[PDB]
Amino acid sequence: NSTAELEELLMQRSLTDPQLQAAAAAAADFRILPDATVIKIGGQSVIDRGRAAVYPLVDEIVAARKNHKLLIGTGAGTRARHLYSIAAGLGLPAGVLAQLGSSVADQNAAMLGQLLAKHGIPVVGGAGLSAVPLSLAEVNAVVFSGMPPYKLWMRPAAEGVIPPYRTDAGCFLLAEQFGCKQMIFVKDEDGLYTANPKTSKDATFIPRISVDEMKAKGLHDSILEFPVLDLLQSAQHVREVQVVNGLVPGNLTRALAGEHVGTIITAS
Amino acid sequence: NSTAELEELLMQRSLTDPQLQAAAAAAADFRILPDATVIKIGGQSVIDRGRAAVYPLVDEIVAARKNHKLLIGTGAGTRARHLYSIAAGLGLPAGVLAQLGSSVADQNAAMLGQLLAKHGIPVVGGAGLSAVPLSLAEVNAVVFSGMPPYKLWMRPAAEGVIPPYRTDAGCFLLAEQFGCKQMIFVKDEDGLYTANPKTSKDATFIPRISVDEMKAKGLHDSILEFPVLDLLQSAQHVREVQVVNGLVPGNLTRALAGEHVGTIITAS
Amino acid sequence: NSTAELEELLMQRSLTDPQLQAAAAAAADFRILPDATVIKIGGQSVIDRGRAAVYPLVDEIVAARKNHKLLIGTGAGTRARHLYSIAAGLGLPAGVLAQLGSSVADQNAAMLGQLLAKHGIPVVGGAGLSAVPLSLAEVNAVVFSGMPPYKLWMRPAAEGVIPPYRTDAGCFLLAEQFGCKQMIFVKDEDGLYTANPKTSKDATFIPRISVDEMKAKGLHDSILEFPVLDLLQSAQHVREVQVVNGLVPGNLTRALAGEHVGTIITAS
Amino acid sequence: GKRPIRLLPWLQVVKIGGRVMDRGADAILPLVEELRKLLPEHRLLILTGAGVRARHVFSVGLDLGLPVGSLAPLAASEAGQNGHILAAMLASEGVSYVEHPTVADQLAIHLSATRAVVGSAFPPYHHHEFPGSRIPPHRADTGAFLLADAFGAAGLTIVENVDGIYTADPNGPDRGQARFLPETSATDLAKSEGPLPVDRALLDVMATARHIERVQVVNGLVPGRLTAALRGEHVGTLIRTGVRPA
Amino acid sequence: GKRPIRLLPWLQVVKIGGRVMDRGADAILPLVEELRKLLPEHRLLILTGAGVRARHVFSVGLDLGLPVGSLAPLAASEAGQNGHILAAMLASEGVSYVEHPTVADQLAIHLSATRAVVGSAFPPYHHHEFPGSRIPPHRADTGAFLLADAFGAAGLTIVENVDGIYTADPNGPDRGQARFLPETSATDLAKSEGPLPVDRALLDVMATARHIERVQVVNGLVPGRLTAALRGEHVGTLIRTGVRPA
Amino acid sequence: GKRPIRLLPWLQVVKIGGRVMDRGADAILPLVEELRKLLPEHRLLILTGAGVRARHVFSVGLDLGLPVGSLAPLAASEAGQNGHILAAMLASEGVSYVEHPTVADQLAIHLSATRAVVGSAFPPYHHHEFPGSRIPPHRADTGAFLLADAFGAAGLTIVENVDGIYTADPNGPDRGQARFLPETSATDLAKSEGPLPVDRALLDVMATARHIERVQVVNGLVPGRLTAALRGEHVGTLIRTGVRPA
Ligand SMILES: Nc1ncnc2c1ncn2[C@@H]1O[C@H](COP(=O)(O)OP(=O)(O)OP(=O)(O)O)[C@@H](O)[C@H]1O
Ligand SMILES: Nc1ncnc2c1ncn2[C@@H]1O[C@H](COP(=O)(O)OP(=O)(O)OP(=O)(O)O)[C@@H](O)[C@H]1O
Ligand SMILES: Nc1ncnc2c1ncn2[C@@H]1O[C@H](COP(=O)(O)OP(=O)(O)OP(=O)(O)O)[C@@H](O)[C@H]1O
Ligand SMILES: Nc1ncnc2c1ncn2[C@@H]1O[C@H](COP(=O)(O)OP(=O)(O)OP(=O)(O)O)[C@@H](O)[C@H]1O
Ligand SMILES: Nc1ncnc2c1ncn2[C@@H]1O[C@H](COP(=O)(O)OP(=O)(O)OP(=O)(O)O)[C@@H](O)[C@H]1O
Ligand SMILES: Nc1ncnc2c1ncn2[C@@H]1O[C@H](COP(=O)(O)OP(=O)(O)OP(=O)(O)O)[C@@H](O)[C@H]1O
Ligand SMILES: [Cl-]
Ligand SMILES: [Cl-]
Ligand SMILES: [Cl-]
Ligand SMILES: [Mg+2]
Ligand SMILES: [Mg+2]
Ligand SMILES: [Mg+2]
Repeated sequence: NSTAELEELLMQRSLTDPQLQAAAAAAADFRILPDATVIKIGGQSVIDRGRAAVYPLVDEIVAARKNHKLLIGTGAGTRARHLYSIAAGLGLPAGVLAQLGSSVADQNAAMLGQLLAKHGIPVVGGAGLSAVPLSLAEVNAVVFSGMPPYKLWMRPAAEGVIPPYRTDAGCFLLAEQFGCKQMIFVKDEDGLYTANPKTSKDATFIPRISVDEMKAKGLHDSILEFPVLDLLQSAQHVREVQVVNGLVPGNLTRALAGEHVGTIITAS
Repeated sequence: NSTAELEELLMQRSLTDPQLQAAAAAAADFRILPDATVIKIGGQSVIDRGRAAVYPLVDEIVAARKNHKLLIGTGAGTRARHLYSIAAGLGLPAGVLAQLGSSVADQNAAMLGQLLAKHGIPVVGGAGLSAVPLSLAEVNAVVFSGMPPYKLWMRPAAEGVIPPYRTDAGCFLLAEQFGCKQMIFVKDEDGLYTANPKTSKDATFIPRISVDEMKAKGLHDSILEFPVLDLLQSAQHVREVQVVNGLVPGNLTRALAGEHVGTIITAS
Repeated sequence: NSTAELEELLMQRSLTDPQLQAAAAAAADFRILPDATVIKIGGQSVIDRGRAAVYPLVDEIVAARKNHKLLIGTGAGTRARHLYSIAAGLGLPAGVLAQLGSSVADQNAAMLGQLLAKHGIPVVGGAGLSAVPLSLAEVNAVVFSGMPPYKLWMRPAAEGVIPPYRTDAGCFLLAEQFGCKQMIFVKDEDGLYTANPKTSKDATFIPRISVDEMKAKGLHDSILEFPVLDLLQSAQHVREVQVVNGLVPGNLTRALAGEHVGTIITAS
Repeated sequence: GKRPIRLLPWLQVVKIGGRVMDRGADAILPLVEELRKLLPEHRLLILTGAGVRARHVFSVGLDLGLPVGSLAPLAASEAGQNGHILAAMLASEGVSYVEHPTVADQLAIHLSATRAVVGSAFPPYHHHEFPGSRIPPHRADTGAFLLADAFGAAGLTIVENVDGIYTADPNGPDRGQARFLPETSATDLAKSEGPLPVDRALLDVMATARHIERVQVVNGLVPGRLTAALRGEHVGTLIRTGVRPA
Repeated sequence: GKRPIRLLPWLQVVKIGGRVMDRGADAILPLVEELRKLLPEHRLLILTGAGVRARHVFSVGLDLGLPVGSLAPLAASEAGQNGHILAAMLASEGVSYVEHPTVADQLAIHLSATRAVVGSAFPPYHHHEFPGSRIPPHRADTGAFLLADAFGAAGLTIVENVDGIYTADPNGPDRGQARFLPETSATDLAKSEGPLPVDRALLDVMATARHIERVQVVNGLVPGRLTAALRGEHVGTLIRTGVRPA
Repeated sequence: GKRPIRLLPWLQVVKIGGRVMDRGADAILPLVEELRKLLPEHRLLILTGAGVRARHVFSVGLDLGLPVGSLAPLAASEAGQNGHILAAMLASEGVSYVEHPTVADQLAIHLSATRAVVGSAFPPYHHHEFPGSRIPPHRADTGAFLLADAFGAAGLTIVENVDGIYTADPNGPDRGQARFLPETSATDLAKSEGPLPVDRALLDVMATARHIERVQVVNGLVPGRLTAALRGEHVGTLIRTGVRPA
């Protein structure tokens, strides 16, 4: 039995053994929440902007949950960057900064959660297996905070103390682990451009691109946390992501309906 | 932008600054749970009395949740007053007594919760944003314990160590914070009288009264915790409360239907 | 009032007083979850066996929750027996072993819970009063871990350090405390035999038997933890249990439909 | 006897009866001053019982028809309130109340940090309480002994509002018939019928005990008796558990 | 005055302003080195305020229309982040951040284990914050005093980014008119209108205080002033609470 | 190198392999007695790995088709059980098991209260484990190093059931070819293919390390080698992380 030989390797070898690794790779693949979509609501790009950005997006979430299962994660934003600057100036390590940034994404989940409470949509911990709300047509959505749980065990970047895995990575890994069908990043620009559209006056819009092409074009750290692009190339379930402008009325609704608004980034 | 000038004041002034306070007062007003009613079930007046009082009220809660969203908080009662007397005789401060009384309201929420479990109604922490049960027609109600969370940070009364903010205040503040439409106190008397009806033989019933009129008539500490009357005058959302007799069959049902049973106490 | 005399005894006597004990025994009997069925999924007999055993049982749970309220508890299995052997060889007491075994039943609840998440069925703590899922037709079931909470306060057996109250007892006591209508143990044999069917070649099947008859026939510690048989004789609500083979397709479904598959063990 | 190791062999466990606490400052203040003087002498786990408030919640819960597993945590809450009260009076000495999980897995570090901790004597049986009686059987005395024996503690002392065990309730109807028992065995008590000042389930868990050979019940209303009992002096009723010394 | 007992009479409570923390290493590093030298001298409960990040979350929350009970825990989060930052800088001395529940019931054992702990100065009013203002009234100064007075602590010292209380905002429009107040009473401040460096609710809870007779506001940007204030030296503004000495 | 400060520079971190624990009393009892003698010499954070029970839960979880983020917490549970077992054997010395949150933010106070604490070496990646392999990559060795380097600890020592790192599995098919490596660099190991006694992810986090310059893998089945390694003696395989000394 390949099942038998896998268990022999699992008992007799180190988990570093390539033969064991290869046998585990042949295991079946169960998707835990295959019909859900994970959405990240940007901290700096959306929630920090207040009612003019958040209220229309609340309306879209309420309308969209009628036909789409939603896992809605929150970014952190300007208060996290303030905390990072204080802590970095004290010489504190990335693992300590990681814990501080989590509190800010938590704040944002709380505020969004209180606007959605009367619509039945709760705030849950990380929330993959918040199985009851995502199975009820009256609810069909949850809100969670987007920071990964690594905290003091955050792996640092090659340089600096800014945690490299933030809300983009936290939301993406949730979609990947639960085998969700779709991952949508909600930011404040129409999508990926050839340069930062805020600081370059003739950047060109990019509707569709691969991770390798992004790296080759020199924009590995552009609209998404650059570790997300590497996680995307390793993913088993979520092999592409879409980035859309949450400041455009109805943009999230149209993305959920399958319209190619924004930029689609593919693993290959 | 008044939004711009508010954020300038928020960055540049102490939060004690009257100019900042006045600009914050002009902010918009969001109600989190506008269609819910908060009900307090008295500890001494109801739950301490056992089946003859509690069982009919359970029946009314089950029937009422069909057309009314309910947040049901529990009082404390005789076991809390025993704890207060022990702790006060030891010279312990109001903050320590506050923690002890909370356990008793928790006990009562547990007992009520087990009678309601087969009807789908859960016991939740404080429970404003227990958004899923209050959005399902099969549930539409939750039970919580009525003690405020102040614990050791309880502000003492001017004299004595009895915590001044108990289950009445805890339930009222929940209704006020979530902008609920209605606050009903369920006790063991028909309403407010001109004197304590248990120790005076010709007290007169009062169907409707303001906080100022209660204070002027000398009954600031009568059927409700007297700090509740001051909280009521400061409230933004809940500007009146109704006190009804839970020992009268159907009295809570009729109050929810808009019948003027009991006493209505107005902020002004 | 028998209610009055009970409260006199409750105030004036030790709880050891036979007169107080007898008056408490006359109290009314409320069933908290009378329409639920508690099911134990064996650790060693089912979950340890992987997809071939677990996947069909997941299908039966999903189909059965359409007409039957389910509390589904998990056993522990081979990883717990490994932990017991390590700890026992170190001279650790039953209370320490009890805590270790709980983690393994928790693991199993997690795995089963992730297979059921897309069907709306959550993993809850112990879960009697998980009132919302068990009241919704879209859910109507929960998963919990079967270990009792005694931990370091586990009463040891008369000999040895193996905790005598494990997942069988934990699941049974849940059914008894919430006054459930039915308790079904899902194992890997058709039911009780006159001897262990794995180590005796002509054991005879027993369709129905009392606790006293099991003890007299010499099989007090056979297909169930032997303390369960004593708990069964003391139970107020669950006066019989059924043991069925979870490896037989549809066996749990047919037991829930009232078919006399397996063995029925009666308190008297 | 090939018995399990002793986890905390230097520990002394003291169980304070909830009805002692019920007497308020008049009983608690002398007890607190005696405990203060004992802190430099012993490493103490002080566990509180429930007392009269549990009787009231039993009265309401039994009136509501609740099962024994519902009543157990309601009573346990009152034991924990008594523990918070006692710990508050000893806070200036470094004593705090610790929760069941801390008691179960982190007692060692806490008794390294300070000389004594207070916890609840009720065990976490809660809704997994055994059926049979409508009164929860595994109460304060039983939980305190289960803990002390599991730890392999040096002793367990039970602090009562009476001198010890009598042949009848010394505050009850048959009180002129009640005779003091200086010593007894758990097996002898278990085969008697009648009320006791200790849980009947205490006698059952003494039958399966691994370490504790004797438990003394002493009157906590007499200053000095707890101090003497913690030195092995016979000032109350000694209960022999049936664990044999080596 | 038949007042309640003092739970932790040997305790000194220090409240660090969130806007002090906002200044980063330039203010925090000298403060940390002063706290290090104070550890062998005092048993310290160090509580942090919120500062500017709470102003930003108030800006967003007020823009969203959220009520005052929603804003209170959002601000409290920033005080706890400041506490985690400060405790991290003192970790090598044995100092850690402790949560509200630990502060409330287990402070005694933790101050037996180490010389100082850090916590949040915001009180857990959260969604039970009082209505009236759209700005949460029970902030860091208020929570720190409620704790210190409930414990019966030896003192509370408030560490500010200014010398003390002035007759106007010394960083505001009327700043050439602002005169330093070496001493004041809480009642005199409460009957004035104008901004203060301390919560107005602090003045209210001083009116019902049971133990703390004076609170000093000192400039934490001047090294040595916190050290001097903890010895009773007058280096800032003394606030008389109205508790009378016996 | 303008690197972050050291939070706990006096700390020594020891990682005990789960397969060492799997050997039961025969390995655990000598290790416990060696740890007892080390308590007065070092301030120890002892972290346990998972061992064979995680292989079984991987076998079931992989059979059920579960993703790598599902398997990670299931394996972490077994590391925590090993930690509870080890801490139980050291309880009489004041050692207890502490949870990840306590380790992350309150290690300082706990190591002020007692000489050593035990925790789990698995990091809380759980369902945010990285995809790619079906086996969770961030295991015990990796979590122990991330913690030790984040704290700026004086060292990390990895206690194995073999002498150190060989050029092949010394218990595997190519075992007569396996040659002992007294020293190696993390970069040299990472560019090899073949099994190792340490996580491959350990080599990756050593590449970004800020403080720890070397990690020694020693045979915990030989009494005295852990003691010697904690004094810097070369009794196993030294792994150079690539952090350069100043
Ligand atoms: N090539 C590019 N194309 C588009 N946007 C780019 C590019 N390079 C940089 N950006 C910037 O990336 C920003 C999005 O990242 P940002 O961190 O602001 O998002 P966020 O999800 O709101 O973050 P957080 O949630 O952490 O606050 C855009 O506002 C844009 O200015
Ligand atoms: N003027 C008055 N009119 C009516 N009732 C009054 C008046 N003055 C005093 N009371 C008393 O107030 C009581 C209600 O307060 P009580 O504290 O008993 O209520 P409760 O909500 O059950 O309290 P808890 O929940 O804290 O146990 C009534 O039983 C009544 O005797
Ligand atoms: N007389 C008997 N009749 C039937 N089975 C018996 C008998 N005596 C012993 N057994 C054994 O009892 C086993 C069931 O107990 P087991 O502990 O394996 O169940 P489980 O519920 O899976 O346990 P856990 O959940 O603790 O892993 C059967 O596999 C069978 O071999
Ligand atoms: N045989 C007996 N010997 C002594 N006291 C007895 C006996 N039978 C009954 N009692 C009574 O038991 C009383 C003590 O009550 P109880 O044991 O419930 O208190 P407690 O131990 O303080 O409570 P808790 O168990 O909640 O901690 C004594 O005051 C006495 O009246
Ligand atoms: N009358 C006054 N006297 C002194 N400072 C005043 C006065 N009125 C306003 N202020 C201002 O208050 C500022 C301090 O702000 P604030 O009190 O909000 O800070 P903080 O205490 O650090 O914050 P937090 O309350 O979050 O801990 C001073 O720098 C000063 O400009
Ligand atoms: N190159 C190698 N050098 C040494 N041992 C190796 C090598 N490759 C494989 N091994 C094997 O690794 C075994 C140790 O297994 P493993 O690393 O999984 O244990 P562990 O560290 O105790 O487990 P855990 O990671 O759960 O704490 C050794 O006994 C040896 O057989
Ligand atoms: Cl690996
Ligand atoms: Cl103010
Ligand atoms: Cl009894
Ligand atoms: Mg007793
Ligand atoms: Mg200030
Ligand atoms: Mg290894």
